[PDB]
Amino acid sequence: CSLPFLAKICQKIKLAIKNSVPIKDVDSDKYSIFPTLRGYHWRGRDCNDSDKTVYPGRRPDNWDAHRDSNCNGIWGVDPKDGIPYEKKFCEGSQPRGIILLGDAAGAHFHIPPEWLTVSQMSVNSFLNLPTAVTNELDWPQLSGTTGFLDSAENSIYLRLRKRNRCNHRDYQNISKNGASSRNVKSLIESLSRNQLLDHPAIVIYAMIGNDVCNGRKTDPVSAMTTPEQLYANVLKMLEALNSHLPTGSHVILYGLAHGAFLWDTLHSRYHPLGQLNKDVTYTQLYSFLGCLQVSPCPGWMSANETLRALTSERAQQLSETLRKIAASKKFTNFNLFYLDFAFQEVVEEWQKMGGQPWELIEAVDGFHPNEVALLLFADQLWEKVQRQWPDVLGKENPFNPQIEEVFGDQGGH
Amino acid sequence: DHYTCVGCVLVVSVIEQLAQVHNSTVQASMERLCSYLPEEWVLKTACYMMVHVFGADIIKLFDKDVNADVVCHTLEFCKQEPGQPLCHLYPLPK
Ligand SMILES: *O[C@H]1[C@H](O)[C@@H](NC(=O)C[C@@H](CCCCCCCCCCC)OC(=O)CCCCCCCCCCCCC)[C@H](OC[C@H]2O[C@H](*)[C@H](NC(=O)C[C@H](O)CCCCCCCCCCC)[C@@H](OC(=O)C[C@H](O)CCCCCCCCCCC)[C@@H]2O)O[C@@H]1CO[C@]1(C(=O)O)C[C@@H](O)[C@@H](O)[C@@H]([C@H](O)CO)O1
Ligand SMILES: *[C@@H]1O[C@H](CO[C@@H]2O[C@@H](C)[C@@H](O)[C@@H](O)[C@@H]2O)[C@@H](O[C@@H]2O[C@H](CO)[C@@H](O)[C@H](O)[C@H]2NC(C)=O)[C@H](O)[C@H]1NC(C)=O
Ligand SMILES: *[C@@H]1O[C@H](CO)[C@@H](O[C@@H]2O[C@H](CO)[C@@H](O)[C@H](O)[C@H]2NC(C)=O)[C@H](O)[C@H]1NC(C)=O
Ligand SMILES: *[C@@H]1O[C@H](CO[C@@H]2O[C@@H](C)[C@@H](O)[C@@H](O)[C@@H]2O)[C@@H](O)[C@H](O)[C@H]1NC(C)=O
Ligand SMILES: CCCCCCCCCCCCCC(=O)O
Ligand SMILES: [Ca+2]
Ligand SMILES: [Ca+2]
Ligand SMILES: [Ca+2]
Repeated sequence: CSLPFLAKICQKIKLAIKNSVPIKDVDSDKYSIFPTLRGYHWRGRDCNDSDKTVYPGRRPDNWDAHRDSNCNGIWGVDPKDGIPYEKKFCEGSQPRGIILLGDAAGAHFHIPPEWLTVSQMSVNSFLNLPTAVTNELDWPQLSGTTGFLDSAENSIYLRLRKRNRCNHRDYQNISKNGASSRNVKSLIESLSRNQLLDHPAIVIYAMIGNDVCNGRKTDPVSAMTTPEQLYANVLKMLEALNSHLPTGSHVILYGLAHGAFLWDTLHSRYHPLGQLNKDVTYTQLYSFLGCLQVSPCPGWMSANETLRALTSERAQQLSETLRKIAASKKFTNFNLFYLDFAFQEVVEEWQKMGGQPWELIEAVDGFHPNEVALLLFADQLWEKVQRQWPDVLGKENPFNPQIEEVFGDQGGH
Repeated sequence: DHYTCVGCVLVVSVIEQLAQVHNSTVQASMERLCSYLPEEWVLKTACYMMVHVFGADIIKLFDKDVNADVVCHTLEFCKQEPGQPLCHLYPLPK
């Protein structure tokens, strides 16, 4: 990238990444007809990419008598009574979208172990490589909050769609691998919601590790976000959200991860690259990446158990700061809730299904929750919110069967 | 630099382990690896091109069987940076 003509190309690419909006977006409404490059793997597919006033989550102009302005597949008029279908079937159902402000776990970062495990490698092992790369090695379309494809327990979005079919396609995964409270402001800008013209939304803020997982070149403890910084960062983010979200929205602050689980579970187990000759464990992976100063979480991926404990203590302190914000600060356009990171519940749910805890962590990176873990976290969030704050999720739409009868798959995803 | 080291160790690891499971040379496993890439993106073509043009020149640097850490340090993909410890993923002999 140092060559002069080639560098102007490199700068342009990085610029597309960082803005976190689809590259294929003719009307610039941040929704795409193409899946990757921040396309409809990440947000609802644009049912008209030639019209910035047609996109998922919109309130339906004229009740969508003439066209499907919010891409939920419901539109037209019932010739029988002259009533628009979306008024008949959705008026009063309180639709809402789901928006994730998250990190690599929320984007569902995953390197296929098939790319690195020769014992099973074949012509089929790399067919997914171009999709994965142009999705920044994330798989939002299979994630726990916004997934909509056949899971390799289903996603928050699909549960919302099941509760009220009018929510079809109203998902947005605004997650970035390196996101934390320190940079969530750039994500707020890539979000799509008009406070007056769109449906309300559930926004989950789930930065579960990066505020304690920096420090790749210094004492990690000195690099971690402090409670005062996070308080300020999140407050400013919430104030910004208050100007985007329609009245009747809901914001959930999710606590940080129990990252000590990683070393405890994996330090003696073999990495995929170590399986053939039984010569690489996660201990060596963690040392290797740390030595190269590219560790994704030096504080928790350490053999120094004092460092791990300090990292966990900061994580708990930052989670208590989120809980304090939710208990003490109020915003006109949304209700605000805090939820703890449901570590014990997920691990117990998994063990009762016959699982082993090491099966919950991405095999290649030894860091992120994997697809199963993410759907278990989604299940625990759904049930807990349903039990405590059922208003957040809304009522079941009694006209879901009518919607299905008249509109079928509602245009698919 | 710290990324090229990681990427080199990953790629060389796969090449070496793929050779091991087939009792093959490194040239044969490199070609086998390209064989597995998808046609899209000119990956398989770029791969094959890379292997034929430079492969042998790279293998000829080695009169001994050595692991991926050694290969990648020799090719200067893993450099010993001033003030930083030597990095390696696999066990050291002795
Ligand atoms: O320029 C910016 C940097 O790019 C940016 N770094 C990135 O964000 C990290 C990227 C770099 C990608 C390099 C490799 C590219 C090739 C990928 C294509 C795949 C080809 C197949 O990395 C990634 O995000 C992960 C990529 C892993 C790729 C592995 C592929 C394996 C496939 C095997 C193929 C074999 C075939 C046979 C930098 O950001 C600063 C920090 O920001 C936070 C970020 N943290 C997160 O992203 C953490 C998140 O949870 C993701 C963790 C992923 C861990 C993967 C482990 C894999 C182990 C594999 C087994 C051994 C930090 O990043 C890291 O934590 C990521 C980690 O370090 C990477 C580990 C392994 C790399 C392997 C490379 C393999 C190469 C391909 C092999 C062929 C970031 O450090 O920021 C700079 C710009 O910066 C600054 C600025 O200049 O202004 C300065 C900063 O200090 C900072 O201040 C910010 C400011 O704050 C902004 O305001 O900006
Ligand atoms: C997607 O929308 C385009 C554009 O819609 C027109 O322009 C918008 C900005 C808005 O003003 C809409 O009300 C307009 O209908 C549609 O393209 C137009 O379609 C009509 C035929 O119904 C035709 O008169 C125009 O020539 C078309 N093109 C333009 C540039 O106006 C298009 O049909 C929509 N696609 C789908 C699948 O519904
Ligand atoms: C375990 O990690 C901790 C935290 O990084 C280390 O504590 C630091 O020790 C160095 C001295 O070598 C000082 O720079 C800091 O004052 C310490 N940090 C804190 C927060 O007290 C500790 O040295 C590590 N232990 C081992 C055996 O490596
Ligand atoms: C091949 O090499 C064998 C030793 O390697 C082991 O067995 C082979 C089949 C692979 O699975 C490899 O990964 C193992 O480490 C020898 O036993 C055998 O004699 C060799 N084959 C020939 C034809 O010489
Ligand atoms: C014998 C084969 C040698 C293997 C070479 C693979 C090198 C991978 C380089 C990784 C890319 C680094 C990206 C970056 O610098 O940002
Ligand atoms: Ca669009
Ligand atoms: Ca549109
Ligand atoms: Ca509609």
